[PDB]
Amino acid sequence: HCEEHLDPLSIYCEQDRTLVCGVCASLGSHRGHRLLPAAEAQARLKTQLPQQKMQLQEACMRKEKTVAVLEHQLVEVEETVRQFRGAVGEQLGKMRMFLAALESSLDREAERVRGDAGVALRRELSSLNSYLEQLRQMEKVLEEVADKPQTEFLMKFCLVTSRLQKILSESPPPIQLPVISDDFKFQVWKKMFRALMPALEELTFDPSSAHPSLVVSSSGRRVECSDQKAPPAGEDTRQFDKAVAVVAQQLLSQGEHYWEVEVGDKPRWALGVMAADASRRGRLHAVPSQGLWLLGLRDGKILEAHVEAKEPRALRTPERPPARIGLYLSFADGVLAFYDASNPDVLTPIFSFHERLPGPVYPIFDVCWHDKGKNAQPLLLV
Amino acid sequence: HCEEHLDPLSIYCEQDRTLVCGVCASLGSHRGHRLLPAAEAQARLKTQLPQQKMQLQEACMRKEKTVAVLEHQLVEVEETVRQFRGAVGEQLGKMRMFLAALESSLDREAERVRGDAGVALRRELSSLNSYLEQLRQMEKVLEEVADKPQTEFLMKFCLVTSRLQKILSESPPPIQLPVISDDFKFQVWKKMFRALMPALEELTFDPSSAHPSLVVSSSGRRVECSDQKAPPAGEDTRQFDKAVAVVAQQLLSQGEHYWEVEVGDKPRWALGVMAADASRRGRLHAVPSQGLWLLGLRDGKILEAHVEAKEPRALRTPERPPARIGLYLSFADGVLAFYDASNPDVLTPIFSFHERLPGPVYPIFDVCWHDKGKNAQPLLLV
Ligand SMILES: [Zn+2]
Ligand SMILES: [Zn+2]
Ligand SMILES: [Zn+2]
Ligand SMILES: [Zn+2]
Repeated sequence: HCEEHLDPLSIYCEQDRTLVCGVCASLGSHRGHRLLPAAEAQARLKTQLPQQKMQLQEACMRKEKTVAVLEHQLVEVEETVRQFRGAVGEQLGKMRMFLAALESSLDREAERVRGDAGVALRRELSSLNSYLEQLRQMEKVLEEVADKPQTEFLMKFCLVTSRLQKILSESPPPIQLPVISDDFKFQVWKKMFRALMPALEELTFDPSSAHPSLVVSSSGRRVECSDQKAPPAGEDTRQFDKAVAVVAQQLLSQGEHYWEVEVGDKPRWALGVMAADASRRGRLHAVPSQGLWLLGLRDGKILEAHVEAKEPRALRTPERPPARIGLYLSFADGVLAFYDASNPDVLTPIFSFHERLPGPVYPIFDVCWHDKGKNAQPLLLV
Repeated sequence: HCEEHLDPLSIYCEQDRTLVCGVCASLGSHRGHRLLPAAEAQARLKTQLPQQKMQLQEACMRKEKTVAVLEHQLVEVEETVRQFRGAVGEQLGKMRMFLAALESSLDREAERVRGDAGVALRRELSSLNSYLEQLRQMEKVLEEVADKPQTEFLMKFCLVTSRLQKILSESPPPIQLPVISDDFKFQVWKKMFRALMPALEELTFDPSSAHPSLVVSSSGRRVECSDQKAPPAGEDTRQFDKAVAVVAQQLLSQGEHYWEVEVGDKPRWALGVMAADASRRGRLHAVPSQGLWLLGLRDGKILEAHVEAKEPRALRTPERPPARIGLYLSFADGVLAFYDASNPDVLTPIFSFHERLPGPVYPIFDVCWHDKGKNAQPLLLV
């Protein structure tokens, strides 16, 4: 069955992977090569089948896992796509809607003022029309009196003479016009930069860490400072001895939150933002690298900002002392907002940390000591 | 006909303003009073009518003119109402639509990105599906290989094994995922302060007052400096002798307008406001009382704004040399806007005078002399 040597090729030449016969395995192209039988050949096929099966199935598992991961990250990618589509719509919604609603409100206010003015002026026109009607009727009666029967025409003059003089003595009585201008666009856009702020939030205090220097009352809504007496401190798990302070109960140190408060002008102090990575005792110069950022104020006009560095920083004096501060917190890009809005309709920023040190802070604040009662400004909500 | 003296009442008692008769004027209530003949009384009526006619008609004129003036201011009130509603709509449209156009552009960008990601991963998954189909088809030879004649089943293994190994080995390696974040506040405010721009303006030069030292070309939009020579040419109203400068022909001192310009790197210069109602001769002795305010910079970094007074005012020293400036003009309150936009999507303000000086200005600006060729930088528009 060799077709040239007539032996059924029944020997494997593992040196040459060749099916061979007597002469084919003895000489020719396989003069000194290896010879294997066909029963051992089938046996070795049966022996090497399982590992090749396992290789096939493991490659299939690899590619199946790859496809599954590709489609899973596809659904996650489109989940992010749709979610940010909806979030973008949300942002537009808030801002655009607020602006449009306020504009419609101003439109109805102007319409109401115009309607009131129109009603008043229509009443005035009705009064003057009644005056004119009286004039016309009395003058036609005057024409009659002039050209009516002789004797009584000679008589009747004095009534109308006196009435004319008296109604001339009846003197008719002898304004609020706020029209727009071109600066309104610009100042309204300034007010929109103010209006970037969102709505109110959940507001409750927590007087737990109150060192006996300040005072909190009104169901934990009103907080101010005074000097009742001078008792030493008292400590709890996270309280302090010399660094008087007070916290708020809400603690959601991720995502974004916001609200506004007022402080005003206070004689002298230093305060800032606090994280657990540093010391908490005394009025020492704390290193903001360990989560204690400082900023001191005197004269309601002079601010020195203890830098993320060695010594304090100077701040250029503003054109007006500050009045009110709004706070906004988020942690995706070190989002920290603490800005002054002297009136709640205007806004210019102050500063921010452009470096990204997360340093999870704790909501807790305090102002420096009274020093004979010069440091008593309050705070509330809403 | 007296009913008490039986005399037809024919005497007026002007002493008692009483129409009486003969006996009534002789005795009774007018025993020694004044007497009028009553024929002359009818004559007095006919004679004295016209002046009282004029008085009553003047009262009617007062009423009519008062009503006319009130109604004229009424029509002006409703004209203002409708017109400022329309103007409010004009602003609303401009700003809101502009911003919406940008967000829609971002929407198309997001849709295209989603499509591109889908296309790439669809191509890869289709290739992998073809791979898996090939794997299954090649594995299907299982039945024949297991139960077919001995010899060829012993033989045919090698090249199919090698092809399987190659197609398993050729795995292509691959995240570019720009989803929104919380820095949206800062970057979106940058781009919204960019989108604040109203439309462009008509900008063309006028080389009539060009002192022959520098050169302007590119259809009167590009301007630069060189020194062929410096001869003082024939001079006109707004030409110069040593303080080289050149003006523009356009003068539209009404409405509101805006445009963009570039500055680049220049050694030292000065700028402010100049009007044609004052001098233009020599080294520009500018009178800030007449709307010619000066403000000087040197070293490319230091600017001081000279008021018409003893101490000029300081500007906090900036962090960066200027790149590009945008200008905006309006005439309701001396509205002057000059802000730095290094790239057209970023913007930083400088300052402004809140006072209202109409002061019809002349459009012209200029830099100091070449001074060793350091001041030979060109300028164009956007
Ligand atoms: Zn043979
Ligand atoms: Zn061989
Ligand atoms: Zn009588
Ligand atoms: Zn009398």
